[PDB]
Formats: sequence, structure tokens, C-alpha cells
Amino acid sequence: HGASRYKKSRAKMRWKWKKKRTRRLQKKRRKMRQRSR
Amino acid sequence: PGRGAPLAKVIFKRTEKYGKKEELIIASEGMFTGQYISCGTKAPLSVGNILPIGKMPEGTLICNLEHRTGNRGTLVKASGCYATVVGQSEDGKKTKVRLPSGAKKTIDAKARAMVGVVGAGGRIDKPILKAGVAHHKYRVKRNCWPKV
Amino acid sequence: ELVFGVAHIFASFNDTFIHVTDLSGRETLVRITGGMKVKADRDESSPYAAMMAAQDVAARLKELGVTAIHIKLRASGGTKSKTPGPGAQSALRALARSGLKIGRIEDVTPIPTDSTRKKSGRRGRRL
Amino acid sequence: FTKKEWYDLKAPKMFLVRNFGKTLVTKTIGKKLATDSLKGRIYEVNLADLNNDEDQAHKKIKLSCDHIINRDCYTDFCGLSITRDKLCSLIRKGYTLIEGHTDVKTLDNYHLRMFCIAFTKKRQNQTKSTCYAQTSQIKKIRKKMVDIMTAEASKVLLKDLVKKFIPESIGKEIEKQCKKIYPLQNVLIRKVKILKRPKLDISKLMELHT
Amino acid sequence: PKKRRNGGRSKHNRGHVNPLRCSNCGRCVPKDKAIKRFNIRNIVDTSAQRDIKEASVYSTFQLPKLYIKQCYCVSCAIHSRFVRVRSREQRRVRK
Amino acid sequence: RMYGKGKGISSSTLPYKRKQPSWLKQKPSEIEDAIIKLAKKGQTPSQIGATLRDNYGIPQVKSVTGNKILRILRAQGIATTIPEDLYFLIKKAVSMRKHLEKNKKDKDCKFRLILTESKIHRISRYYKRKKLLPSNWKYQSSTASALIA
Amino acid sequence: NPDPVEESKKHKLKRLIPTPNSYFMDVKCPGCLQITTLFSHAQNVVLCGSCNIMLCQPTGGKCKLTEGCSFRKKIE
Amino acid sequence: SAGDNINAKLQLVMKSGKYQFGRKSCLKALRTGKGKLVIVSSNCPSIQRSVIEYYAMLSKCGVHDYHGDNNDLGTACGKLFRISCLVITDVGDSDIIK
Amino acid sequence: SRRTKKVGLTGKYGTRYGSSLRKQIKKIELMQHAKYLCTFCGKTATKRTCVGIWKCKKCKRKVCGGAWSLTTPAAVAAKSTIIRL
RNA sequence: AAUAGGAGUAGCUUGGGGACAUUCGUAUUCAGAUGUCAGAGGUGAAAUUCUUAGAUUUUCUGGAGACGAACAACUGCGAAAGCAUUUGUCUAAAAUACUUCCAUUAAUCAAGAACGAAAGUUAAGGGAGUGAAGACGAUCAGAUACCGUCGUAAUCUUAACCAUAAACUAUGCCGACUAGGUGUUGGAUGAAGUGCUUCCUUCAGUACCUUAUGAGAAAUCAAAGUCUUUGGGUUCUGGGG
Repeated sequence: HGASRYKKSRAKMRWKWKKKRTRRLQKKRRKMRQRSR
Repeated sequence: PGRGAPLAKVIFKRTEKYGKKEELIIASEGMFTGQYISCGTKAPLSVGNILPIGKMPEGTLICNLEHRTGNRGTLVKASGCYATVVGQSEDGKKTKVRLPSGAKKTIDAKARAMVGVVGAGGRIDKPILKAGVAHHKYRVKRNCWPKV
Repeated sequence: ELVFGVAHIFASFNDTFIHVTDLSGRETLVRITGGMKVKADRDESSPYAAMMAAQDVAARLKELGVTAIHIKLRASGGTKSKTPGPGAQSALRALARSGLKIGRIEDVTPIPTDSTRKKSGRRGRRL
Repeated sequence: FTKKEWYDLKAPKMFLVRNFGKTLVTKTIGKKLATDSLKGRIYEVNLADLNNDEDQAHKKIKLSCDHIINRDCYTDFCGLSITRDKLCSLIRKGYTLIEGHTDVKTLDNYHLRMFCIAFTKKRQNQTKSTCYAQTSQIKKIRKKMVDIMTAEASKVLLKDLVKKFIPESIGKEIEKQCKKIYPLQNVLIRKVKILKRPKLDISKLMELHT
Repeated sequence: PKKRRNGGRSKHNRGHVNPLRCSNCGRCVPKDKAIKRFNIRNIVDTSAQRDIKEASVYSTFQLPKLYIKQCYCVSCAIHSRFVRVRSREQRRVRK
Repeated sequence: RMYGKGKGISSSTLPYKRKQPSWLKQKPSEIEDAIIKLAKKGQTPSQIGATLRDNYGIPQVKSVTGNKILRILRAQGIATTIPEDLYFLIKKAVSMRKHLEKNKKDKDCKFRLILTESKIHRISRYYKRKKLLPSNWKYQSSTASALIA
Repeated sequence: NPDPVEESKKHKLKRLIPTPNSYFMDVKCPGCLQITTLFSHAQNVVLCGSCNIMLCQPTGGKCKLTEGCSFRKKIE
Repeated sequence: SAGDNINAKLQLVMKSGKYQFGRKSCLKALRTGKGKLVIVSSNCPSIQRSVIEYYAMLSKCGVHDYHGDNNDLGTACGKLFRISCLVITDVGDSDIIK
Repeated sequence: SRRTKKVGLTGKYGTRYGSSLRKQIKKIELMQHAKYLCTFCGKTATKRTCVGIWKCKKCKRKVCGGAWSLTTPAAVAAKSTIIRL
């Protein structure tokens, strides 16, 4: 999205949930970086 | 070094005779050389004084308790440690105190204890640096180590 | 002449207890809940049950020889609710009907005088 | 159940009826002698029903069992509360609630804790709805209220202090001084508690009971 | 857009107003935001009051009042039919 | 207001007349003598001016004499090197710092101490920009009390 | 229009033309028997010049003066 | 208030009084009988305080207790070293007595 | 000082022992090697000479104290309490 | 000597401003008693759950952690975050007042710094209730959820840290000018209820209501006005998804 958070109009899934998925994903990626390095 | 805290050399003058007599007391925190220490039934309430537990007001902090009168400070001797007076009997004779384990116990009021907390507190807070430091500790303690 | 007891009426909303005692509390006289009188083993709070319990208490007090009661109302724990239970009015009315003599009546419902935390999440119960 | 037996509840010389009822107590057995059961227990006494003025029904006093002979218990004073219904009623919005307290000893060595409430007066000059006092004033009133109360408690014996409580003489004295700081309204002693009521001097207790 | 000028509450010149907990659903809610009803109520109505009075001692005596202070949340107040939703303009018309 | 959210404008407002009171009997020498006595006794110019108006009944020194009191204090050689305002601010900051040394958990005192120190630096920078304050001189956090006593 | 206005003086210290509210008073006290200049909004206790006893009581709103005494207002 | 009031007096004594600080000079001044007022911190040695008080009493000189530290009395007099006790040998603009 | 980035006074330990332990040691050692203000002469020379004992060099005098600092919060509170009563 | 700024002084100015000590109340909970006899808890409706070794219920002692209700508000203070028991101590704060002092000190500010809810981290306490996790009973088509019962980690304090929130007056901050009334909190000025109290006038705060041939896309906004009739000063930010 933009830099600005949420803004549920009709929107999609919960922004906090999207954020949870990305925070969990970034950690998973950080584990891939750990596997690499 | 066997004791966790310092000893204090205290001079009294011989009540039954003449001249100066030296005792070895466990040093309370905030004790100092040239401090005056008072001991007895009619002694004033102040830190490091040695008083029957019956004459403490409740919630006071004390150390060097004895399980019976004149047993000479058998309890509450380790560094930084203290007991709390938690109650005084309604018809007297007994007194209720709290051991540094947190346990409560009832002793006679007549039995003595020493106002305040034992010196060298916080000693356990520093971690043991190394095996040589552990060796130096056991060298003055007991034959007990390496502990396989 | 008159002999006075104290009728504790303890209403949990779920049931309405009638527990009458000596004026000291110590040395009780009748326990009858209201739920003891419920014969269907369901739907525990009932004005009817509270009335029957009161009639039993009155019968027992007449059997004993206590001819009058002072009433202490109490609703639940006051953290749980401030509401008096439904059958409380029934219990009171039954005592009035009984012919036992009704002295001082007081509320002793035990609400908190503070604000310490209680049951369910911060959004509350969703029921 | 098993048998129990009525025993009369007496009240001290200060209370007009002197007989506030009968209590049943379980029949005797070996080594536990029911005297023990009668002794020490507590009774919630509504005051009005002893003196026979319905104005005083807003208080209750607590009475403890302290001396028994045969079928008779004499009883002593142990504490005092206002009834909750009256207290809630007295509390009125738009006015200033002050409550004082102190821990105190009575001439004859009875140790108490005393709780005194006070509301600001409505008066004719308040005009608009807000009649709240300033905080500095209520602190001064609170300090003053405690000072009068501790002076009143300390002076006299226990029976006379109890006698002062009944028409609320202390509240009148508090009101007269504190009116100068700001007008007040119902200034009552909400609760009275004993801290240390003497175990010894049963003889004096019996004499006080008379 | 903004439906409520004050946000449905009273938080002016304040960062936080302490939460109370609801008497009904049990939720935490700020005291200004909270729907508070003082609720002076009588224990029983008329036939009951008559019977208890007759059963009672004392010409003087009359039953205690019930002093509650019952707190409702927004969901609770609509749920139990405590309050209406007014009308958009009328949402500023206090009793 | 410099830091405060508020904006009170309570202040002195002189009369339109800027010349001598009609009833005054004193010459500049008398007013100088009164200033000298108060100054010597240890009063500072605000305290002297307030005293002169209240105790002695004589308003504004600029109207009753040809000169202005800090100037007069300097001219007669009594004057402190440190200004009143800087002295009070340093003392106030020292008071906060002393208090903070005793009690470490006072966040408002720390916030005020930084604010007051910021005002000290501003006043110092102004006095240094003026010919008033030595170039070498500077405020320092903890030596200040000893410095200005 | 604001030029001939007379009722402007009620407002805050800074008006259309700013003015002091404060004034001086010629004061004399029983027993002291002395006449002295004194300031409305003075900030300290003031003693008699004849002897030693106090005259004025200071306060924030003007001055509290004395229970006795007479005070003429100073005019230029 | 009180420590501040004393500090103002000490500031006046520093500025325009004549004073002498520390044990040996203070005793000598008392012995001489030049001293006007002795101001002794409670953080002085018991013995040093006692000697000065005895000397002052003999010489008909007042003693005032200072509440603050020996160091604090030094910073009050604008120095970085402890003073402990001083004797005024000429009164300044200070109000040391009524 | 202007040598190490973050290990400071525990840099003598630096190549040995766990980092968190070195953090814990750093806090204790900072207190341990500090020179305390003496109640019995007003100088900041009071040093620890053995575990429970803190000696002033100048007035040559032994104060009993904590293991790593002059006084525990507990002892101060007790002292204060006794004066209070 | 600025209806700018700073500093001072004055008033039994003010207030849930900050810190430290102190102290009270209550429910709750535990342990010790205390009297009862069959159920008590719990819910859309029940069961899991607890109870004849006496539960729930009554009254009393003693302990413990927790919180500060009702009073209490279109109420106060705070830089913001936030702040409500009692008293004391150490502290700060603004307005009012001033024929007190200074003499432009200022305003907004890249860089940098301080403080910064809740959660999280680490260590010591403490660890009652509440209670992420977790466990059962249901509910139900299934339900790992809502609901019920239990319940560790956490919540609390000290000591470090962490530096984000719809951290929202979704309104940068200072400046002037515009329009009224109803209120309201803190002062000062006058007059009349009985020195105090009231009322009148006036300041700095602070909300609301109505009015805007004022504005705006309208909602609405006395600011979001006085901006194509566009320049009072300045910082920051954005350029379809």
C-alpha cells in the first residue's frame, strides 16, 4: 500500500493480520539468511 | 572467609574485675570503627545493639538471633541477611519472628538479637568468574570440589 | 414475649438462599437455600422455590420457638453483581405472609469500596 | 440438630431497656462447657430498639460477650457503624465530601480508630449548582475535624465517649468550628473501631455494666 | 466523517480518563465514555410493601432504598433496550 | 511566553507622565544615598527599586533622578559582575541539580533542569554577545554554585 | 467610535491609552501621630517613623492597610 | 528557608566581613578574643567542635550550628575545599545577631 | 575510556567468558572500584579493602558496608525506620 | 520600557503537576477458628468443576497481596505520555498584582539531545486476584472459536533496558484581525447579604449553543475564516492504485 497504515474502506483482510503475516515472514526470511550465513 | 561477613572486635571493661576485655561480634552493615554498641535489657533501640526480642517494636529488622537465651547468636548469621519481628505475645513471654528463609517461628521474649542487617550484602549478586575463583573459595571452605 | 433471630437472605441470582441464625450469627437455625426445594434438577432460581423455602423456615422457627426475625439482605459477591435476585422479593413476601414478626431490615450486599480487577477480558464477556 | 437453651442478653446501664433479648446456646458436654461458646461472640445492636427513640435507628452498635453468670450475659461495647441505607442517602452530588480519621487512646486506656464524615452545606448563597469547596479549605477542615475529634475522644472514659456518640455531640462541636472555614452539613462519625480493648480489669467492666 | 463532536464522551484537557468496568458485559471503559445510571430503586412494589409493613414492628419504619450505580457499555445499552439511537440532529439533544 | 503554553500579560504600566512627582522633596543625592544604603546592606536592584517604592514611597528612579539604577550601581562601584537574573537562574538550576542528585526518579525535575539550563545558555550567549560577559567565561553543570557564591 | 470613551477604564491594565491602576495615599495612624506616603499594592509591612510599631498590612489585592487610621489619596 | 538565610549571611560575611576558617586559626582567634561569632558545622569532629565551643564559652563568643556539610560551608564561602568551621573577626553587612 | 566501543572496564576480561556475564560483571565492577564520599572526613577517597569493609585512607577508618557498594537499600531503609519509630 | 521577551517581588494564589516517606479503608484471598446439613458453582440449556474428610452459606480473629470506589462532573492539573486514600517532607508551575529590574534578550528551527502508554527483553523480589500460553466440558455439521470450569508466563515493586500506539483537538507552532450569547475554573475591581459571604465589572484559562452575502466538496469549521480580492512569520509532510 502507501506508507500510511490501515485505511479500511471496503479493503481486504485485516491490516494487523497482513502486518502479522509480514512480521512472521521477515523472521522466516531472517532464518533463511541465517541458513545462508 | 568461613563466615560470609566480617567480625567486629568490641571492648568491654571487666565487670567482675579490672581492665579491658575483647569480644568477637558479627559486623552489622553500617557498623564502623569507634562505633558504640550497647547490649542489655535497658539498652536503647538503635542499629547493631543487642537486645531481647521482646523489647523490639513490631516490623523491625534484626540479625544474629538465638534459639534460646544466652546461646549467643546461633541464627541469622550470613552476609546481608536479616529477620523481621512479626509479633509480640499479648501476655508476653513469647515473641514471633520471621527467619531469612521467610519462615515464622515463636521464641521466648527474653532471647537476644542484634538490630539491623548483616554486613557484606549482595555478595551472591556477582557471578563466579572462573574455576580458579571457585578453587580459591573452596580452599578456605571445605574439601568438596571438583563436584563430579 | 418475643424472641428475635436474624434472617440472612443471600441471593446469588442463580439461587436465593435463606439462612436464619442467632443474632450473633454463631449457632445457626435453618439452612434451606432455594435450590434444595427444586425437584426438577434444572432452572435453579425460582420465586416459587424461595417461597417454599421460607414456608419451611417459618415452620421450623415455629417448631423451635423463635417468633420474630430481623432481616439481613445480601446480593451475591458484589464484584459479581449489584442486582438483588428475583426470589428475594418472594422470600420477603413469604416471611410477611408467615405470621412471624418482622423487626429491622438491612442491606449488607458486599460491593467493593475500591476498583481492583475482575472476571473476563477488557472487551468483556461477549455472551 | 441436638438441644440448645435460651440465655438472656443484658445491656449496660447507659442503655434504657437493659435487656435486648435471648440467645440459644447448645447444651453442655464434658470439657467444652458452652460458657466458652457464649463468651467472645458479637451482636449487631440497632440502638433505637434499646433506648426506644426511632430517630437513632440509623446507627448500629456492636456488643461483645465478656461476662456470663448462669443464664445471663452482661455484654460490653466493641464498635459503632452508621446503617448503609442512611449513609448512601446522606451522600448527595454537587456538595463536598470530607472524611477524617485518626487512631487514638481513651482516658482509661482503650485504643480506638474513629472515622468522621462531613458534607458541605447547601446554604442560601450557593446560587448555581456547583457548591464544591476548595481543596486547601477541605484539607484545613480535615485537619481541624481530626483535632476536635482526638481532643473529644481522649478526655473522657469509654462510657462517656459512647454517650457523646449518641446525640453526636462531637459532630456539633466539629460543625461549630469548621463553619468558619466553610459551612458544613451532616458531620457524623461513620464508623468506630476498637484497636485494643483491655483484656484485664474485668472488675471495672462489671462495675461499668452495673 | 466525524459523527461525534466530543467522540461520545468528555475527554477535553486530559490525556487519559480512568477506566471503570461495565456492570453488564464487564468490559473496561473510560468513566467519561461510560454510560452511567445512578439508579435509586425501591426493593418491592405495593402489595409486597403493604404486607411487609403490616408484618413488621414499628409505626415509623419504611423499607431501605437500593443505591446501585449501574454502568452500561454502548452495545449493552442498545441490547437491553436501555437507550434509543435518537436521530442525527437529535443526537445533541440531552434530556 | 518563552516556554509556557499560557500567556499572562500582567506587568508594570507606567503613567503617561515620565517626569518627577510634584510632592517629592528629595534631590538625586538623597535617592543615591537611599540606593547606597540598601545596596550596601546587600539589596539587589529589583529589591532596591521595590523597597524605594514601598518603604520610602518614591516611584521610578529614572523620573526622580537623571539615571537608571543598574547604571547608578555600576557608577558608584557597588555592582556585582553577575546579573540578578543569571544569579537566580543558576541558583534555581543548582537547586534542581542538588535535588536530582538526592532523588534520581524525578523526571519533571530533570525536564525542568534541562529547560532552565537551556535558558542559562541563551542568557549567557546574549551577555557574551553584549560586552557584559567575559569570552573565556562559560556555564558548567556542577561547579556553578561554588563559582557564583 | 473610541475617542471620547470614559468607560474604557474597567478593562485590563493595557487599555486604549494604558494607565496604572495603582496610587499613593497620605496615611495617619492613632497613637503614632505621624503622616506618611504609602502605596496601593505595596509588598511589605511598614513601620511608623515616629516610633517603632507597624502601620500597614500588605496583601496581593491593593493593600490591607489598618483597622483604624485615616488615608487621603495622593494627587499631583 | 533556614539554611538559605544563613547562606545569605555567610555570603555577606564572605563579601564584606572579615573571617578566618579552619581549626587552628579559629582557636587562635578565640584565644586572642578577636572573634565575634563562630559558625561550626555538625559534620565537624566531635572533639574539634567541643574544643571550639569550650573556647567560645570562655571567651564570651557565640557559636552557631551550620546544618550543611563541611564541604557545603566551603562552597557557601565560594571555595572548592572544606571549611568545617569559621570565626567572624569583623561583622559585615550580615545580621548575625539582633 | 577512548579505546573500546562498549566493553569498557571489562575489556581486560574481553576475550573470555559470556557477553551477558561480562555485562553483569561491568555493572558490579563499576560500583566495586568507585571511590566513595567519607562520612568521617568529607573526601571521596573511601575504597573497599576487603569484601564487607570500606576504608577511608585519609582518616584511616573502617566502615562496614555491602559487598560491591558502600550501603544496601535495605540497610538505609532499616536505619531510617529506626529513626522514624 | 513592546496588549513582545526574560528576571524579581507579593498574597492562609491554585491544583488528582513530579519525587520520597507515611497512613487508612474495603472487598477479595489464605490460614486459624465458628455454627449448620445436602447439595453448591456454573449457562441459550447444561455439563466439566467443588461438596459428608462437612462444600456453598453465617459470624469472628490473624496474615497477605490489590486497588482507591460511591462521592466524580459536556470537573481540575500535566510538555506530551499521564496524573485521584490520609498526613508530612523535598520540589517544581501558571495566572493575577506591580509608578520592581533588565534593555531586545526574540519567533519557528535541519543536525543532535531529553522525556515518552500498553506489550516485549534481562535481573532480583513479590507471585493475592485477573490471567497471552496450555488443559478439559460443551456449543455445533465440525468449533482447535465465541460460552463454561481450571490454569502456568505476565500483570505488582525495585533495578536495567526497549522507543513504538487511532502516542487523534485524524487540525504543526507562534502572530494579528474578525460575533454574539449561555456556562465554567483560577485571580483582581466595585456594590449589597450577614470581618466574612454573596452579586456586579474585568483579566488569563475553558467548553457549549446560535449566527455566519465568512469558508469549504459537503459534512462541518469562530477556525477549517480574514487565501484567483492568492505574500503576518516559520518548521515538517504528499504527488492515481
